Amino acid sequence: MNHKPKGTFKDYVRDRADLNKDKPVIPAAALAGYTGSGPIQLWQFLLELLTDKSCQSFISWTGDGWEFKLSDPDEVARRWGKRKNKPKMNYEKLSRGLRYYYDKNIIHKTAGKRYVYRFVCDLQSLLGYTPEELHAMLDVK
Amino acid sequence: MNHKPKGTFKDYVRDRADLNKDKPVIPAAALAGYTGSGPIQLWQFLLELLTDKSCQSFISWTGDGWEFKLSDPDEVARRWGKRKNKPKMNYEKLSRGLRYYYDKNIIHKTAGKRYVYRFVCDLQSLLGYTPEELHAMLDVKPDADE
Repeated sequence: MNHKPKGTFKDYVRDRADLNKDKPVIPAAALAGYTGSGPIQLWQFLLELLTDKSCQSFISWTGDGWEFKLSDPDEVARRWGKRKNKPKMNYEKLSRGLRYYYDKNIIHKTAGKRYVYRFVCDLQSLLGYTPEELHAMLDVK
Repeated sequence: MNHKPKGTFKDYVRDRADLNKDKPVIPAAALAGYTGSGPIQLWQFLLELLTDKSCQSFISWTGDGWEFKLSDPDEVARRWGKRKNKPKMNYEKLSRGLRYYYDKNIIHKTAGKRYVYRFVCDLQSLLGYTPEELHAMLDVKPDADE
């Protein structure tokens, strides 16, 4: 409905694409649609970030199966808040959300480490991808 | 976390792709991010549907500039409701949202027709696409001459 001194939407999309954004292997919205889970849930959002090459500086696979690390916990929480429109979201609430998945055997925390968790549900059968395959697509060593 | 008797997520994505779904030229979420509108707005959602090849059976460009038509008003409303978690969304409520855009000069309704509207804001400068370019990309067949 209006233009800025510099940069159209086409430019915006191209610039983000060049930064490897907007192409997660496992988009949360699509995954929620596939499972009919309704509104996006935290574990699905984490999978989207983990399969989005542009997010590797703040959340990444460790290379061991479905183990991952929140390199920058605050940034993960900020993005979750933005996606769900929850401005009060912070690491505190994020971590509580992660601990909630323990009992449900969806995500577990790695002992002896900090900020390292692991999906423990059968994502291979759900997604159709092995961790090794995703690591390869995302250049994880 | 679990498997269904048929089809993994990878298969689900592939099958939707073969139906020309999930690749709108103008994704609403992206446009909201670009414009800094926060939540998706109805006008942005309509642009998404209009640039999504798989939605042409219920909403499409007429071929006249930024004019479009709702072939299935309820389906447009149903999808809008799903995107905003408003299950009661119907054309009655959607049209109320469309009339709102009138005085805002965002979308006007074509006189003489019932389900035909037209974006009247400068989308060329905003999007970086001319209507002809988008029509070409979406294989649009105008209703006027054809």
